[PDB]
Amino acid sequence: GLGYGSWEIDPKDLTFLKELGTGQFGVVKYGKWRGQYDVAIKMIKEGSMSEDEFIEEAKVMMNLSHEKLVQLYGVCTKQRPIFIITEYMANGCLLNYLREMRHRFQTQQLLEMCKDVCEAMEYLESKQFLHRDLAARNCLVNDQGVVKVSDFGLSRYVLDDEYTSSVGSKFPVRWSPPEVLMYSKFSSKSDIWAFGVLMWEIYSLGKMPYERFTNSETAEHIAQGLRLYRPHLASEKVYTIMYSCWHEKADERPTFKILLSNILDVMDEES
Ligand SMILES: *CCC(=O)N1C[C@@H]2C[C@H]1CN2c1ccc(C(N)=O)c(Oc2ccc(Oc3ccccc3)cc2)n1
Repeated sequence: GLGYGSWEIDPKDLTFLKELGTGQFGVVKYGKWRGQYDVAIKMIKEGSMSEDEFIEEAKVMMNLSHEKLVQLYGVCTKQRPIFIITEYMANGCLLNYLREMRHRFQTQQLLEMCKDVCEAMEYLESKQFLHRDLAARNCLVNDQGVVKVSDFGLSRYVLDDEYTSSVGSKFPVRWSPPEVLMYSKFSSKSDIWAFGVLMWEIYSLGKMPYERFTNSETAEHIAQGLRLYRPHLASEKVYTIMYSCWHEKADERPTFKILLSNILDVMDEES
């Protein structure tokens, strides 16, 4: 009411129920809004974020809307540091879900997870919005088994320098094309490279990419023109789609619209 804009939530309307995860970035909890509506609540650690820049960007993020993209409900900012409030995802992080061997996945279930992520990325590309850190650790799973894309654009507002340039000890070297590692050249085509590495994580049941190499050794392998090889659960046609994302020339890599068409054609033939 009085005092709050359309992007602002009053924290007095929240009830807290159970913890969901905890890290250097903060803690995440399950709760209710005005008694009845399921939410997740991310509590940002003091000193970790450029907060006034993030609040201006949240206004734009509120107007993004797609079934396969995690929905932002609003932010709490009158009491630094802030809360970020989103839709609830009961089955948690995609990386941990893939590593549970009890699920005994069929290959048709693995291809449907790839299609969910590709639809979300086609929508972001149509709005000229870059992810900048796409990976299995940044996707979530709901009560019905549907995968959605999370943490979109968030790396722009993080203050710890070990995470922010190619040299840093926490930069995503294993998800980066040659022109990022050599020159810091980010574009639509660096998100396309990262999507190919995510398909390799899904078909490998959550293995670390380049599993016997350090970050330093991975950067050298890539610059010399060498690549990941075929997971045992991927057919020849599926491997051809992930490999097309890794061309040395950025301009010869596909768009997200073309990748979606390739994935639907293989679903029809392998059905
Ligand atoms: C493998 C990663 C992992 O273990 N995580 C990610 C975070 C912390 C821990 C579990 N987890 C998590 C679980 C469930 C939810 C949920 N919605 O039910 C969740 O919710 C989030 C995630 C990210 C947020 O921040 C954000 C910023 C920008 C754009 C979108 C979202 C907010 C809530 N996290």
